[PDB]
Amino acid sequence: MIRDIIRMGDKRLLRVAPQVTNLGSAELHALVSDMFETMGAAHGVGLAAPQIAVDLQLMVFGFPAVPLTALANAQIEPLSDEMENGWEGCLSIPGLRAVIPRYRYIRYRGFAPDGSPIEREAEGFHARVVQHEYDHLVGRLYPSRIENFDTFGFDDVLSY
Ligand SMILES: O=C(CSC(=O)[C@H](Cc1ccccc1)CC(F)(F)F)c1ccccc1
Ligand code: NI
Ligand code: NI
Ligand code: NI
Repeated sequence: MIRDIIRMGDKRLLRVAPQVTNLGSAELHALVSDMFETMGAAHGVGLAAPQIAVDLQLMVFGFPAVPLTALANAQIEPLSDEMENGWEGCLSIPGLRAVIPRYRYIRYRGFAPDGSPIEREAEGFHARVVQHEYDHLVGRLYPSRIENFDTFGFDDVLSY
């Protein structure tokens, strides 16, 4: 079941989400399946539960190949201070994109929907997706991270 994605301006994207506590359950499995379908229909590479107005620490991502992943109760830590600039957009901000700095190298930990633990090092684009989705879980959107406002604009127009 494809879910409506809420758009920037909705207060529900500004919340700090609570932890998932129904790992291995049918209800979580149905939510995650809905999230992959929703992401798929929207042509995304990530989707966070607050974007479909579900207040939980849950994201799905994947597609430089990023493994298809469902991640609950995510924790992230940089593995160096090295930042890298790259293009981001957001399903809740359709048509736009900007250049955003992120950590080039991270580790992320949490749980798969069946309750097994996940722990991975990631770099580049893989790492960026995860940081971007993690931001949704703490009520943060990418415009609050732009440094160079010349890069912010509509996808079909931008020539940076
Ligand atoms: O459609 C997008 C941009 S929209 C998107 O998928 C967001 C994830 C994202 C894309 C690119 C960089 C960082 C995060 C998801 C959000 F909005 F749910 F939180 C795309 C970008 C690069 C390659 C292929 C497709
Ligand atoms: Ni399509
Ligand atoms: Ni987003
Ligand atoms: Ni490497």
